[PDB]
Amino acid sequence: FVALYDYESCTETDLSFKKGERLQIVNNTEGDWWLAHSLTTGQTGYIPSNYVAPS
Amino acid sequence: DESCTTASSSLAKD
Amino acid sequence: VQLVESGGGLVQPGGSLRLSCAASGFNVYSSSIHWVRQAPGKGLEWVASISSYYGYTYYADSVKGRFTISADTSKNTAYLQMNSLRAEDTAVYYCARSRQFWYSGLDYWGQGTLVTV
Amino acid sequence: IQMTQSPSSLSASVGDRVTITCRASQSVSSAVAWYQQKPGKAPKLLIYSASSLYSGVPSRFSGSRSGTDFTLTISSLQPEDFATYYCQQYKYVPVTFGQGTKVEI
Amino acid sequence: QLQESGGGLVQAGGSLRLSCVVSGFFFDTVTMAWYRRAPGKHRELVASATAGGTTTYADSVKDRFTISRDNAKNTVYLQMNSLKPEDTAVYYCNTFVRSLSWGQGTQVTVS
Amino acid sequence: TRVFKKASPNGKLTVYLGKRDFVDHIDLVDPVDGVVLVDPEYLKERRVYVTLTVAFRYGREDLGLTFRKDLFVANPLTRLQERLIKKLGEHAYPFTFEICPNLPSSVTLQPGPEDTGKALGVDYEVKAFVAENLEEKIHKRNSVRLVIRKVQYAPERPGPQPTAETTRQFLMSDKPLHLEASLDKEIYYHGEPISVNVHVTNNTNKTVKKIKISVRQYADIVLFNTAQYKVPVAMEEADDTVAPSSTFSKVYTLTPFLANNREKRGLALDGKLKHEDTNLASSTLLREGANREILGIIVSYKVKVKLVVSSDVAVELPFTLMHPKP
Repeated sequence: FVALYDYESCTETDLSFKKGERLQIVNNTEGDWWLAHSLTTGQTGYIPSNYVAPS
Repeated sequence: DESCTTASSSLAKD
Repeated sequence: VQLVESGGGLVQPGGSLRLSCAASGFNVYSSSIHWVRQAPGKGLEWVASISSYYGYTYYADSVKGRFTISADTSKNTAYLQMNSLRAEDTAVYYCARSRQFWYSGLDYWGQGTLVTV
Repeated sequence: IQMTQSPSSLSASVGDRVTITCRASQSVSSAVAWYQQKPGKAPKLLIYSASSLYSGVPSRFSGSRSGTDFTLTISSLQPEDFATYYCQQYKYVPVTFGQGTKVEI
Repeated sequence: QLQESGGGLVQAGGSLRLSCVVSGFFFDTVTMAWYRRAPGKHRELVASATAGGTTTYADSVKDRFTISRDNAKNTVYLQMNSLKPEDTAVYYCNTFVRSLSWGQGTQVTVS
Repeated sequence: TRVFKKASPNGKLTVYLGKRDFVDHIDLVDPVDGVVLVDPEYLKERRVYVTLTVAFRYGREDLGLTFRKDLFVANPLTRLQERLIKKLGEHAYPFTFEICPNLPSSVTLQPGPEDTGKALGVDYEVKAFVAENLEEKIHKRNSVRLVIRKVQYAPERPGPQPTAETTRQFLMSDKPLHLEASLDKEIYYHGEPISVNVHVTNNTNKTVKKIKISVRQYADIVLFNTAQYKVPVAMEEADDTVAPSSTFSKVYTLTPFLANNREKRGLALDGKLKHEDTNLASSTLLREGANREILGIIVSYKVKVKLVVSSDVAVELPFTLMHPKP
């Protein structure tokens, strides 16, 4: 749900988010990379699951 | 058994 | 820009000698100073070298226990003490240098210092 | 590492082509250099990597590699190129030079 | 280790049987292949043989060469028939993925 | 021309790479192209994968800390890739990774006498394996692990000459004490001496005892709440006294190197392929307004000048330490 650390994407398929961003994890949730879209900006992209904090 | 040693090989001019 | 050296001469069959190679233009920490000897009428042979950036010294099996290479960064000079020479050490000694970073081929060579044992 | 050099002596006129081979005992990668030493003077660098020309060397000198068979070729012998050539490998710490090749006229 | 045999001198019409035994490696399932290198040329592939018997040949040696594989004695054989001067080269053995050290192959010269 | 190859322990896999050092131009980063050679009878009911990862390590045993990215490719062709396809055969499957221009550069922290295992820092590793599917475990025997690096080189156009001056006015002294300093140039290569030109004019009634000049390295680790570590690399101390109402001027020379700093823990060195000897870490070139990405250690160098007034006067002169472009 909530993001840890910061990510910047060089690819259009990946969304870039800052710390504390409220990412909604949409049904695609398998693999090392999850597909999600931000609740405060509204673009859809793939994020590394390595830093996403629940609750 | 451990890893192998990193080697090299030829390559054609074109 | 150039290398100079002095110290060669006539040595007793089991005496000692020291050769100093003064370097001008090159910085000691940015290059590696080598010593190469050429016996009269034969090919080239590598005897010692220094890597003053890392502090390492390498020798050859023929002179491992006798020669001692060291450098003085204040005067940008490298020495080569020969503690106990034998009769087959008679040669011409060339002081060479090479790029310290990503190269090991001698490109600047000094003159020769004949050493007769 | 043994670095056997052949031939030990040539005889080529002015304006001809010569080729000097130097074969390493074991794999040495592309770490081979070539030197030129006119009698009485210090050696001068010619080709530092396997086939990379050193600054100041004319364009006729060239190098090549095929496995462990390094070759130095002169495409034209102007009368100022008659000297002795050595092949050196610098991959391992006991750096070894070639036996020595002489060019006559 | 990797050393080959079977090299020699033949006319245009003879036959040889190259072979090699590998020590320190086991090819009970690896696909072993024979490589050749014409003088002054890069190394090519000549034949291949999987553990199951599925063998593939290069187009220039089709219907002539035949690669045998003795898994029990840990040996691969290449048998050459109806040679031609174009088949003059030095032959090596290795895995299909060129994983082992190359070593020194055997020389075949055809008049 | 040659290529780099590594073979699998079981002899059914091989990875071919054009080069190991991939330069990082600020505009774009050199792509990681290659090809994988696989046994004909190995893909009977399986698929071959290629994985490139970048990790930041700060732990000894996973107490151990590591945070990493996994970039996953499951197998327009470049010139090298089509040459490799022509040479190896039909059973070679090409892969290409275009890593982002902004990403940590290969930097490994110097290990102390107590540390064991992999050295702390940032490194890249190319991995290729054959598996029935993702969930199947892959042993170290059935995969090829190879280490690549990302490097930068000195800029073509040098910057302005560094300079920094300050004034300190003491309590019982009317006139102030003036200090100035200036490096010879901005971009310095590895091993090239640094010549600081110190010029101090004292008009006060307090003398100056010693002048201390030191070259410092600022390893900025952004994961630890932007904690900054500074360790001296070269020190030059002189007893250059300047009397009151008098002027002084001298030129000092320094040269940072590794033969003296081997005993320092936490130094920053250039990336290593394995346990090896490598020089001091080169400065990182950052794009304008670059975001602080979490993976990575940013290193910068600064020269300090200090006068020990008989209360101390100091300045800092930033500069750049990078390898020349070949």
